[PDB]
Amino acid sequence: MYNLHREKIFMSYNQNKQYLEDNPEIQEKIELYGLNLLNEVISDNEEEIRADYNEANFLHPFWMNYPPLDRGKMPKGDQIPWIEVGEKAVGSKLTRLVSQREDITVREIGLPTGPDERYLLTSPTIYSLTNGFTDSIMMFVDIKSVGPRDSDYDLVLSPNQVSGNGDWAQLEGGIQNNQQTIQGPRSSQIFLPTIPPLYILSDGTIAPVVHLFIKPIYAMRSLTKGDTGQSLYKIKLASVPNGLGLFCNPGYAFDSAYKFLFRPGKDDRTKSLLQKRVRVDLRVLDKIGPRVMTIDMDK
Amino acid sequence: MYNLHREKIFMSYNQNKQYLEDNPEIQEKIELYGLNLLNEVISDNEEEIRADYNEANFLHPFWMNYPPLDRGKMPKGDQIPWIEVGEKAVGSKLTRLVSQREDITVREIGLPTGPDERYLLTSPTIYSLTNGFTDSIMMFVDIKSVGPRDSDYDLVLSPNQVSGNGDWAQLEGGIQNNQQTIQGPRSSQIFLPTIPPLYILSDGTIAPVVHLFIKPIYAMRSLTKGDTGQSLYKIKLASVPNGLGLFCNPGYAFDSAYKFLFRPGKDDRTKSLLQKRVRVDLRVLDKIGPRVMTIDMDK
DNA sequence: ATCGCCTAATAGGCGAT
DNA sequence: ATCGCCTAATAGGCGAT
Ligand SMILES: [Ca+2]
Ligand SMILES: [Ca+2]
Ligand SMILES: [Ca+2]
Ligand SMILES: [Ca+2]
Ligand SMILES: [Ca+2]
Ligand SMILES: [Ca+2]
Ligand SMILES: [Ca+2]
Ligand SMILES: [Ca+2]
Repeated sequence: MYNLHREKIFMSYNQNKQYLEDNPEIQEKIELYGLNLLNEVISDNEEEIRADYNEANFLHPFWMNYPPLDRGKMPKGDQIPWIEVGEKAVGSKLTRLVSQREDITVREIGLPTGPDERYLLTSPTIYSLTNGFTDSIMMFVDIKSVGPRDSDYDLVLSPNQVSGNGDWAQLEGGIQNNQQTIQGPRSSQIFLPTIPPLYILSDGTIAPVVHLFIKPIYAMRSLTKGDTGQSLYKIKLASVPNGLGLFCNPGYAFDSAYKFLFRPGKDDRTKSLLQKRVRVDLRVLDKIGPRVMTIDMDK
Repeated sequence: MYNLHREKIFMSYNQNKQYLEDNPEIQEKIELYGLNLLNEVISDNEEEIRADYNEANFLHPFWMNYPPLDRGKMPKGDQIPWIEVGEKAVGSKLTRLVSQREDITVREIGLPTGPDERYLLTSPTIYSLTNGFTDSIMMFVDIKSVGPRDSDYDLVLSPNQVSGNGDWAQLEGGIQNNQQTIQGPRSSQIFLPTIPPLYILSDGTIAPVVHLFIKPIYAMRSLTKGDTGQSLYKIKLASVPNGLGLFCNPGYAFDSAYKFLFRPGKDDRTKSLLQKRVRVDLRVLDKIGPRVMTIDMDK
């Protein structure tokens, strides 16, 4: 199966990736389109999102005796691992609501690695936006929840959540991304993205990758004497440029105007030097364009 | 938030769980309804499921240099960890298709633990089926993929994927399941389900839990000289009774007619004695009713 | 057939500096 | 503020018996 459509994918990928790389504005258009599409959907279904999210706390009796156990160094002991509440009540719910949009068609293309949510989003809006280049994009959305004890202004991303330059030299070969040296104010690390900047499906469909991050932020009610629960406080939305934009054109990752866009992640010295996660600073990403947004969900 | 609707949930849960327990046929009806609903949907969208699944192999060049690394004891070295392909192309796709059914409404109720897919499925069909008892159920669906080198006739389930008796003695307390001693032909282990047999939402909604397992089975093409890829071969569907049916009425877990329905799982002697996974033998589960089905997807 | 040996990959709370 | 210390929970391939 590996070789059946390989030549056609190879030829199309290389011709199309060059075009994308030389015309960064097209990718930026569809990336902002994806971002604003999530913002719209969260806005149009705010009560539902908050209700199904916060419902986890009301269902407390059903899981109180079997909560996810604490993990990490020195847990304070008053928080409940809230990872899956944001993943389902926010992340999965959004995937369904996006597909219910009148003009949008969703296709779950099989891939062995990647973010929480992945799907080919096809729509006539993308066709005009890209002036006929394509009518589809590969949505790569990952939910990153935090409480009042972690930073609400960063993103810690795994290699499988970032795309690179994706050179594909020879046919019998494949896409390869260059290692990147992340230099922060005090430390540095290597970061190697594993995702290609775009995909070409076996039927010739051109699917530039659009990386979106949804960051639900909960409040710890217990921080207030005798109150209980971890309620939906806000949701940050962030668009991270695909690999061509980050490392090729306009090369945001190397622009002095945006120093420390990337910084060392949370992986410890026991992790493989090539699988370490990287941080993206939302305060800097906020300067390269209308890439970040905050929605108040505490109402 | 923990106490705001607690009394109402408590009162309703206990009255409703007693009714469910004493009328096992209602739960069996909705459980078989959920099973047959997935069978219908897989059947009505077979080309799409197989196409988006198998597409992962055609996209080989895009991930060949960054495949999920091998894990476990003595990997042969010719297989690619295929976990996420089945999760998305089959599991996530089904959740969307079920919600697109005319008469079905889906709600992603937040929960901190549980299976791959979870959602409140509401429909008038459930209302007549349960003769007015309720119009909703909590779908608990987990995707379990296997290749030609693991058994296509079992399921290895985590505590968070099985419900128990769910006694809830006192209000300020919560649901609790009894530990179960799993006795297999050569070994034995404890198994402690963490999920309640039903949920009551803060608005009084009665949501009996319906546990469904989707088992995509891929073929290893490479097992045939020079061919490549891991293609969709079959999909097994299995309905596992909720906790009331397993351990209370009719108590399938303790019925001599179904010896070894459950058996020790895959967790090693280094795992907490209370978090060990348990196996469910599909060949036995197949005897307690029309709980198991096989769909040929290799066409 | 039984069953458990064995490890990749994801996640974010929280302290140390 | 920076950044990495630290561990729960999920998963199924495959050998050992
Ligand atoms: Ca605690
Ligand atoms: Ca639509
Ligand atoms: Ca994830
Ligand atoms: Ca995530
Ligand atoms: Ca290999
Ligand atoms: Ca519907
Ligand atoms: Ca899972
Ligand atoms: Ca699963």
